[PDB]
Amino acid sequence: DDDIAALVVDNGSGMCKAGFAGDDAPRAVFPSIVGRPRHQGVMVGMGQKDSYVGDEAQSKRGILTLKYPIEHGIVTNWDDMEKIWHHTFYNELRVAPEEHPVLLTEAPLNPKANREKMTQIMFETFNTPAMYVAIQAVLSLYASGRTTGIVMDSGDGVTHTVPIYEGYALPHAILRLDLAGRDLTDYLMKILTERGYSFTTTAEREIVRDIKEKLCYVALDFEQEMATAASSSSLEKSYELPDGQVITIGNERFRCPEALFQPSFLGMESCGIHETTFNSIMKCDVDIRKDLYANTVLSGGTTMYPGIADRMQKEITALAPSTMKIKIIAPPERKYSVWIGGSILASLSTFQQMWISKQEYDESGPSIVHRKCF
Amino acid sequence: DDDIAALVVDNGSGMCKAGFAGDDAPRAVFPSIVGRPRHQGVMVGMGQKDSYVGDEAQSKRGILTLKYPIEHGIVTNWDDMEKIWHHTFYNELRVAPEEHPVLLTEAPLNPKANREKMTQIMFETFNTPAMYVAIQAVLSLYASGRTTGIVMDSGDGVTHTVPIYEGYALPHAILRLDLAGRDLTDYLMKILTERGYSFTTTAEREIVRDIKEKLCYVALDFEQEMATAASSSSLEKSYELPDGQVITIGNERFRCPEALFQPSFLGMESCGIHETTFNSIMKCDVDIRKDLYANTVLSGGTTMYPGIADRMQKEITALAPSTMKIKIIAPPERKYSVWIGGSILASLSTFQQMWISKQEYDESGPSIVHRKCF
Amino acid sequence: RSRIKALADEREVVQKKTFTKWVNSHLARVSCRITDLYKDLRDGRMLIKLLEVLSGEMLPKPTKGKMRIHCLENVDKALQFLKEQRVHLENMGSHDIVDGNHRLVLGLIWTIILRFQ
Amino acid sequence: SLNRRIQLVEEELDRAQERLATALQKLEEAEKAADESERGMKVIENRALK
Amino acid sequence: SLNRRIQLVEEELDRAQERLATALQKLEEAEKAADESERGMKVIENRALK
Amino acid sequence: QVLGYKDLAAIPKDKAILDIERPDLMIYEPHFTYSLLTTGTPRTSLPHFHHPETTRPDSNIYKKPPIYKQR
Ligand SMILES: Nc1ncnc2c1ncn2[C@@H]1O[C@H](COP(=O)(O)OP(=O)(O)O)[C@@H](O)[C@H]1O
Ligand SMILES: Nc1ncnc2c1ncn2[C@@H]1O[C@H](COP(=O)(O)OP(=O)(O)O)[C@@H](O)[C@H]1O
Repeated sequence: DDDIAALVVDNGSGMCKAGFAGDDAPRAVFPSIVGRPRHQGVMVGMGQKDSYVGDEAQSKRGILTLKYPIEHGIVTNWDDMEKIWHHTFYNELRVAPEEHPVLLTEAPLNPKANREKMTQIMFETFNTPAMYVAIQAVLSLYASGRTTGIVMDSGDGVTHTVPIYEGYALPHAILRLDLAGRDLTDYLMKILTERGYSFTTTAEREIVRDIKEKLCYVALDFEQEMATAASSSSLEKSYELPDGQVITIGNERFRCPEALFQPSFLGMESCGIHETTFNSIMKCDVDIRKDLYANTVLSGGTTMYPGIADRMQKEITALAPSTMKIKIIAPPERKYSVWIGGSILASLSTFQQMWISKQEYDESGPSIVHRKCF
Repeated sequence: DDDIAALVVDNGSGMCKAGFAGDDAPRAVFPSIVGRPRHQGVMVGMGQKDSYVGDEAQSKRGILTLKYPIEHGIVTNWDDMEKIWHHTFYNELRVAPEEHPVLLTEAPLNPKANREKMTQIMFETFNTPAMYVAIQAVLSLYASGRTTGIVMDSGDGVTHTVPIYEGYALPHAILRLDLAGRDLTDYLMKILTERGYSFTTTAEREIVRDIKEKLCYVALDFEQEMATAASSSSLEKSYELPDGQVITIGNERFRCPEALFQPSFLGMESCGIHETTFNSIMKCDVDIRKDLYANTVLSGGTTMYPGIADRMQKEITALAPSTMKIKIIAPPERKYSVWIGGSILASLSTFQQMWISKQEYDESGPSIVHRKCF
Repeated sequence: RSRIKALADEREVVQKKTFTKWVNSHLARVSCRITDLYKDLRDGRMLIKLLEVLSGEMLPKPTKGKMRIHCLENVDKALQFLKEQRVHLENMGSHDIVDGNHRLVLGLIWTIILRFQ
Repeated sequence: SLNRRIQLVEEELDRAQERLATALQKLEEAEKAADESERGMKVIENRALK
Repeated sequence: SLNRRIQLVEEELDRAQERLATALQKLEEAEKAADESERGMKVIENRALK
Repeated sequence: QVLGYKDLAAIPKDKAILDIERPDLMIYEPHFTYSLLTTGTPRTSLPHFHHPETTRPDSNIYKKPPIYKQR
């Protein structure tokens, strides 16, 4: 065996994951933030750390200003991304980047300057021998185990749907929506003010994200759920803040995820995720719709709410003709699916011809990634 | 004619104002302070009085503990607010409360319970025929006389900006910041200790508030103002305490209002008021930003400092693209503008179908205010 | 069994063994030896000795104190010399070494290994 | 000498109390996991019969 | 008086230690019960899936 | 790269993903423990507040008496 397996790096807006090719699991999973101290520090002899990256930034949220380098799938600031990649390579994996190829993922519809700068940074600074760029939903379909279906990926930055039939992707039916978990977090921060709880700064935003992850679910019938919540207090949960205070949310629990299906709550005019999937299906041809109906795959951390699969199945069945069969397939491991199939893509013997070599980059500049990738 | 003027009551964090609908100016203006004695009473034979309300508390503040029933736009002590409203109705206006309708204002984002309590006390304890709860920024836009614009209102307890285009408000762009004149007074106390003056008790809080009202201004350029104040003693003023001592305010005249633009002085992470207005404008749609730039409206007493409009215009002009007009509209009578809006709101012919009747309250409880009020 | 943690830990133990064997191989030149990589790097003296042996260049005196901030000083001196030798380190602090973060101390040892030889 | 004895006894006792507290909270997590798994068991079995 | 403190703190330490021990034993038996429950869940899952 | 690069860094021998058949029926960490401490729905827009009611069209609301005086 050649081994020398390529590093698989999944860089999204929410969390960064990294591991070795051919493994069932990523080795390192950590939030993608960069923090800097904001208070004047007076302790001489105390060690000075300029910035905090990763989990130890999350452990010291009190005296830091947390910044996200990736917003809606676009790398806004590049020095923070360089720091994140350096910490991923040298501290979390303990590998030398010169000895391995790497495989990165991105959203379908992104500015090409993002991809060009990513390739240029990965070659010039880290001296990788080869690197590849892929689309996350294709790797999700790899990890699902079928060659035909429609992938509805929803990360923390962007939610996109692609159809693939027999290994052929239709780019004119690819749909991208800028509704994701960060908008839900901001909406939760807004609607938590009604009960008197106030959260403003970034550490409180992380606490609100924890509240959203712990206590949220999607209602099957929204109006009847609202009537039930208003009638009695049978749906109420209590969360404990890091300072010992106990808050009660109650009615809000199913109101935060409902903004996924009704974007009019946030002021957007766009349709929900179910209508986006339906329109992406009907943008395809006639005969392939029956197969795409039976292979709808969910992915991403945003699709981890309880009861989302039944709601999506009901909405699609309401939208679709009655005689067809709707089957929403949702793995219990969708949260890592974008990583998993990527490892499979690095395990293939054919894929060794798909790497962008150092010689090709030197010969053709940083624009070779448009011809080589997708 | 059987048309009775409805009372307009503006209840803010600092002062309470009250008058009749259709009038040019409020009849009564008095501070919202409830005081109680803190010493031994030995002169037996004098009358005993448990609580001091309004200007009576301010005249005898030397022997009282002054408490504000409303802090940060949220009322906490309900019996003190009952005393304030009752003194407004019976001693400052001398009207029967059960004859006239009333109109009340509040901050945009607040705990949901307050409105309900504000209904329940008003219908039951005072037996008014009808009432309505409005939002202060909309009434400021009424008083400005224009249908479209962006209103920034900063009182003694809260700051909020709303955009309104052609009468349609955008609720997802409404911004609330918890920075106001109370924190500026506290920061003035904290920076006045440098010169050697000590102010601790609540009477000293009133004295420091008076000093801030008389001898403060906003510098157009902060660094040049600091350099000029360090270069010579031309930028110095003198104040006389009620004891008869003389203090020299010196450098601290413009450092206190500068905290409105750089909230890092107070330890807050949030941005300044100018960036708040700019972010509220950029959160709106593309086609209405040009009209929102030309119609910026200032409001509230906290915006009363000299040199505030020039600094606001310069900062927003620096932030905005260099093509469009930046016009800051600040009426001279801005401190009362919210109340003036109320006088226009209760005089419209169509507003008589907007009152919340006692019959509807009896039918649907105190939760009717969420359905019938914005 | 939280398979992420299992894979990370089984890589972790073997890398710790190999790193401490290499560290003992260089640290046997002077009459020094470590038995646990985690506890012995808290004081900051062993790092200074290893850095002096590998670089062949002298270092400032460690402070002979048993306080917490004395340990912080002793670690910070070694990290300051590493910053003087063009070695680039993100989020690498003295308190991270003192309280004993596993990933950060392993990354530090790996960085010295890749920088010097 | 006995005053020197006091403080180390107290410190050891405090550490033991901390270990006991973290053990208790782990215990309550385990019990909640158990009964949640129980009704999940029941509903899945019901679907199988249907 | 200071001997009297020594006596009371010794009582407290001994009781706290053995309470910690019984908490650990309860933890262990609950954990292995959870393992039995999870195989039961998995096998009825697989039957329904087929 | 003493002892070789590949021996210093414990790069895995084998591909564990190749052993499993269906990645869909996989869970890394076993379960989730939480302890307390027809037709489709049409889209809905937010209500207005500038007019009293739309209960009956072609109605002149200025002719109607005020609500509070109806006793
Ligand atoms: N258990 C959970 N339940 C509900 N939402 C979750 C859960 N875990 C994570 N999330 C949401 O998913 C987001 C993480 O998505 P993720 O898949 O990591 O994005 P990406 O990997 O594309 O960067 C978080 O912002 C969080 O809001
Ligand atoms: N002429 C002035 N110059 C500077 N500051 C003022 C002036 N008048 C009032 N203020 C400040 O404004 C505050 C009063 O705000 P106000 O407009 O009464 O809010 P609200 O009406 O919501 O109670 C006072 O605390 C005072 O500090």
